Amino acid sequence: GSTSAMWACQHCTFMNQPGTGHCEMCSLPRT
Amino acid sequence: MQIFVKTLTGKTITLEVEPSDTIENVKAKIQDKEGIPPDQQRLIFAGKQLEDGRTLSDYNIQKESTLHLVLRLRGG
Ligand SMILES: [Zn+2]
Repeated sequence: GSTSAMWACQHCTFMNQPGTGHCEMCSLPRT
Repeated sequence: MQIFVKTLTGKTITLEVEPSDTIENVKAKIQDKEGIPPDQQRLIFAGKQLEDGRTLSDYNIQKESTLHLVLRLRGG
């Protein structure tokens, strides 16, 4: 029905997962 | 070829690699230049996480490319 999606980091430019509130690389919080 | 390494700290490192080499070589290079651990080094590429088990061309990296280094350690 409503499947989430990935999100390109806004600091290091790492492509995070849909369930990754923060970045698993820079450790910064999404959006 | 040469690849650029943009750090979140605001630093850009230029190195010499090839499209046939491996990510393990690129990380090992940045280490010999800066001294950052490979286990902590996070190579980012336009939304892609490079792995030592892969190759530069495997991800479609060309000459004069630009990657982003990230340190994965405790902080907050
Ligand atoms: Zn990030």
